[PDB]
Amino acid sequence: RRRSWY
Amino acid sequence: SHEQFRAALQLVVDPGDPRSYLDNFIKIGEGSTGIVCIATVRSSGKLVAVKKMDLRKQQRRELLFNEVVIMRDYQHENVVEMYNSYLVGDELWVVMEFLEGGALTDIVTHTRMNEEQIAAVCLAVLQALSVLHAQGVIHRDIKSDSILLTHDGRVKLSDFGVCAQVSKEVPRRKSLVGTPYWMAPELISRLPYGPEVDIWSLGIMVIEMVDGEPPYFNEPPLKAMKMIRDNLPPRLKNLHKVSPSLKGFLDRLLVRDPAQRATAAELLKHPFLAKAGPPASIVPLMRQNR
Repeated sequence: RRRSWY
Repeated sequence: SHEQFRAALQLVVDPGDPRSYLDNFIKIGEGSTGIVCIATVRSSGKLVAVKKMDLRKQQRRELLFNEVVIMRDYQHENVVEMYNSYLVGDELWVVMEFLEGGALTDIVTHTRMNEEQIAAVCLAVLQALSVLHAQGVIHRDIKSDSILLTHDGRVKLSDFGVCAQVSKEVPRRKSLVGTPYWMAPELISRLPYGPEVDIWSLGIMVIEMVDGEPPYFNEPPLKAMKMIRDNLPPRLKNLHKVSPSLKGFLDRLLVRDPAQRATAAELLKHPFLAKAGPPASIVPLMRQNR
């Protein structure tokens, strides 16, 4: 998965 | 509360609605903060890009200010220029430069890059970072998806929505931010950290550029982080496929101890960048030329 935390 | 936050952005964004001078919005992408559209400047016929971010959909809405800080304060040959920002309903819109060559991701997942091309990418990224780092800005989401290309192969850093600033009063950041496979070990360990995290993240992107994928990509995000945090630095799946100039370069980047990792500014002097070709060398890699 290429999705980012913030 | 949401209304409260709308009111705050309004004080900070440009007045009006860019729908009044743009036609033909066409969605071309997503990131984590929202969507990206192409639009047509009615009067010129030129293409610009438009980042739309729904306020109601952010984990941390206050990071949306990062977009304004950068526009206002850090603009540079290897950073995507932002032109103007607006509040349109419940959305923040950033009208910015359109990188018509797309993301590095599409290249890395469909062709092989030679070391001339790899080195040109790194050189361009490091020029961006050495300047940003010099002013206390840490991007915190370096990966191929954040690297965008012009039609003629110029390389620009993008997507600042989760960046932070350090300085003498705030020498370190602490927040858990980024994309799992790319996160530095000390940031997964919840240690305070500085610009060193972009350098590690860039190493992972070097491995993307070589293997097509970051390491432990076949593991779910949480297992990957544990292994990033607990294990020896991740290895190239194909070491016989990088010159020892590339292997040496990477060994300065994937360093566990953040105090021993090279900085952007040192890395600009690394012999491996001597191989960097002109932007024109990147051009054949794009979907429209393959």
